[PDB]
Amino acid sequence: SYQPSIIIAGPQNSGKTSLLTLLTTDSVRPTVVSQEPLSAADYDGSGVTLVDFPGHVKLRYKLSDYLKTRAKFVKGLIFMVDSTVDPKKLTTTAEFLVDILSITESSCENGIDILIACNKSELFTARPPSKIKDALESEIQKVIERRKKSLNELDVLGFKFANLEASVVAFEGSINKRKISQWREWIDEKL
Amino acid sequence: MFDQLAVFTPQGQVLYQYNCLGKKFSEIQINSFISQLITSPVTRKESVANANTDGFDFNLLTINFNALFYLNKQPELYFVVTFAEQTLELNQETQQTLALVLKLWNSLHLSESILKNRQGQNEKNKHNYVDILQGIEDDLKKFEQYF
Ligand SMILES: Nc1nc2c(ncn2[C@@H]2O[C@H](COP(=O)(O)OP(=O)(O)OP(=O)(O)O)[C@@H](O)[C@H]2O)c(=O)[nH]1
Ligand SMILES: [Mg+2]
Ligand SMILES: [Mg+2]
Repeated sequence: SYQPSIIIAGPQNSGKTSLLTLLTTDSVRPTVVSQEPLSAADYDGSGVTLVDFPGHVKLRYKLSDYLKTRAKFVKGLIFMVDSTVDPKKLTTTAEFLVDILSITESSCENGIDILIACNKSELFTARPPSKIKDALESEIQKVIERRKKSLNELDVLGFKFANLEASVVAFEGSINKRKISQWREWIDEKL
Repeated sequence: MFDQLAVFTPQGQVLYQYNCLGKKFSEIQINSFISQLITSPVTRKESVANANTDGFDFNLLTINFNALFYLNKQPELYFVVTFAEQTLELNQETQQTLALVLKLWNSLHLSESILKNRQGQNEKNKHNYVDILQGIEDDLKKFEQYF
């Protein structure tokens, strides 16, 4: 048996350690690049652990190993992105997300629910959450085709988020402005 | 003179930061150091342990600025000093600056306090959480005030 948990994952610079800090201290504080996961056990007395995994390419195995051992006890996964990233430059982010989904959809009967947390909403060049989600979906189809063509030279999953067993929702937020109410509602559902 | 001083956990939570020219602190500089360290783990070649380190073992990387750091074991903490191109004089200044910081840190029993605050329920906050800045807030402002 393990304790239920909710996972925070996604690319470097997205705001994962910043969110766990806000959720656990009610404050916004300086952070730098993470090398190990940050955990909050028995969050708000709910029995659920919150865990933030580093985003650096060379450390992705920490999240993969955790899902192989514990996926049946995971109540939800938050995939965080910086909303200002050019939606025509999402290849590396889409590879990360499709690698997560291959594991979550196959290791559980009904998959694991996903929140795409589109952070930094107060910035001028922040893109809308429905546009980010649509862009990621398109790029994941291209990643799967590239990997199929190379193999001739992901069967649990053209690609559409709606056709997954788990639910996938995208909402904006701003940690710096303390404006994350839709993310906090999603968390309160999964607790 | 050196450039910046930073103290942080392996999770990226910052306990203390200082910029020598009063400039806005640059997380970007510290992050270029950390990401290089992940990509290229240390060997014998980066090691620095001499008289100027007060017998502490440090490691020194060049990021294409320099970064001299110590990794505390209990609890896990990074202490890093950044500076410009190496000279004899600057490698001495930085090495003595870092050994000083550690001696002053350990004199204020900051490492011991962090370990104590993690034990049991008494320092938990309203989210049932032990915040690493919990109950070391006053010791930290004293550490500040010797700079
Ligand atoms: N403008 C703005 N910046 C933010 C916001 N939230 C976090 N940041 C900044 O984004 C940067 C990265 O935040 P982190 O929490 O350290 O990023 P991370 O996702 O944990 O990154 P890794 O540890 O490298 O995987 C920091 O400089 C934060 O201060 C926000 O709402 N708006
Ligand atoms: Mg982090
Ligand atoms: Mg569906």
